[PDB]
Amino acid sequence: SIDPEKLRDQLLDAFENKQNELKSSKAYYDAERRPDAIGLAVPL
Amino acid sequence: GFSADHSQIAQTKDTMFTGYLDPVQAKDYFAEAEKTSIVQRVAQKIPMG
Amino acid sequence: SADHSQIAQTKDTMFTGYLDPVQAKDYFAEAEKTSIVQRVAQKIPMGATGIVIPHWTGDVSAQWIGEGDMKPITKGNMTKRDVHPAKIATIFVASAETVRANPANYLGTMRTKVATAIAMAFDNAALHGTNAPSAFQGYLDQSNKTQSISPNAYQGLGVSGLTKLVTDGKKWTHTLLDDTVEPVLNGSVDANGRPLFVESTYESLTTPFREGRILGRPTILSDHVAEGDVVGYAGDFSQIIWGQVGGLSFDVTDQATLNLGSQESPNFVSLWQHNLVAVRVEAEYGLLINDVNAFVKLTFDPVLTTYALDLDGASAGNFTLSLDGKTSANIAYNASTATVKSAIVAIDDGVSADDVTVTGSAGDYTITVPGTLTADFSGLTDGEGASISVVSVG
Repeated sequence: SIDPEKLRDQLLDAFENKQNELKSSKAYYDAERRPDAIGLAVPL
Repeated sequence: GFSADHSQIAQTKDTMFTGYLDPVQAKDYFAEAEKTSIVQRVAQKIPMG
Repeated sequence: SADHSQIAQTKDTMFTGYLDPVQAKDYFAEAEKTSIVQRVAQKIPMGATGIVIPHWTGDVSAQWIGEGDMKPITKGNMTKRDVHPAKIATIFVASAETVRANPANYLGTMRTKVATAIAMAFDNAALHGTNAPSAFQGYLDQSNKTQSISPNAYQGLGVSGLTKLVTDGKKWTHTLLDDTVEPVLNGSVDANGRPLFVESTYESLTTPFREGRILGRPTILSDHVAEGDVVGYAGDFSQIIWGQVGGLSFDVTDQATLNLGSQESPNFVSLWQHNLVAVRVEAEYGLLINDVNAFVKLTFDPVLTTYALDLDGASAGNFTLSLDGKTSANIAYNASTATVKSAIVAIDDGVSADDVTVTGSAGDYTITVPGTLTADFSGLTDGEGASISVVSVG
């Protein structure tokens, strides 16, 4: 068996770290300010 | 008893039978089980790179 | 890289003629030398553990008795001897593009050449003992017996040589001969000058030179059996056993590191960084000769024999030398070089003070003599571990 209140917290921390990958894919399908898109010749 | 390789009697201890009647290899009946981390059991795991 | 190095193949001088109208394989190279002992000794199963050979030995016996005489008691006996394998190995190295090119099929040819060298090293270790690993027990030249065959082979083998075996109670089952023996068989003649070993009008090759038997015993021929002054053997080849733990086991790398120098003074080269391929080869033979005295060495004309006599640790009593079975008077372990010479020439037959030679200090003698020499050390009252061996032709 496994502790379900442990599983709650353990999976919740697994999910909440995973979301950071997903933000890097969201930022292409809707246009966030990607850092690599900035055209370097434009003055600051 | 009689001498370690007596001149008139055959015995299990005689030099003549070395390489026969060898003791059998057993398992370790006193295998102390491996220790394992307590810190990795109590502390909260996080992802890493 | 380290171009034209003695230790690696790199488009060195050899490949100056390559990838042009070169004349095939050449018409002059001899075939690869086969092993010899591997076709006359029985192959015995060998594990990486080595093996134990048991042996009976006990002089168990019975007695005649009268009626009502109480019956005697007896005990048998046994003993054991161990045999171990030993490794033989080599490495060879070439530039990776040399391996892609494979000029003159060199990386293929090399695998045949190392196999021949490894086979030859086993036969040299068995016959003459030249570099034998400490695990090999006995070699054929270590025999205390010799025979000449020069005037004709028939008297040499079938009469004199066989006498020197059966007098020791050891039998003759095979004979092994080098190609250089062919003139003394072709020259083996009766008093009229007819050859013994070939029939009239002389078309056929001489009988033993077709691997025909001599006086019942098979003949084994070779192109490389001869060494020093010995041209072949006669004896009980059932007394030899050999094994091989596994095959020649070629292995290869583009990525390891080699020491081109020595353990005492290294010279490392990376195979990866200099872009070289290396091949690793090993085999794991093993050998036992039950009794090296069971063989007559054959010699192309008469020779002396020389022996090392070892009395290490001898501290009390006397030792007895014997020539062709005739015992000397006993000798002290502390006796002079000239005392030993005077004792051996005091054997009642054939010996002389001008043909026999003795050299070295007390207890460490070297004896040079026209015959088979044997020793009894049982008159040493303390300091066992004394020994005798042949060491060369005289």
